[PDB]
Amino acid sequence: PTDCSIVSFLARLGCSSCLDYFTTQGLTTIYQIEHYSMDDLASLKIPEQFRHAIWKGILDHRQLHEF
Repeated sequence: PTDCSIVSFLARLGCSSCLDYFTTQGLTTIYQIEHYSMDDLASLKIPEQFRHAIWKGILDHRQLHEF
């Protein structure tokens, strides 16, 4: 089943270790992080080095599809 949730997005960026933090927070969809910024992502317990890695892939997703 093709889905746009956060799980598939992390694989695309060669990442799959920060998914657990999203699960324990109640966030399981890319739509939940569409407007979140780098500073807002910090509250999610993710290190700062991962704020630019995950956030960067989210910007490109917007360019491909028009909201």
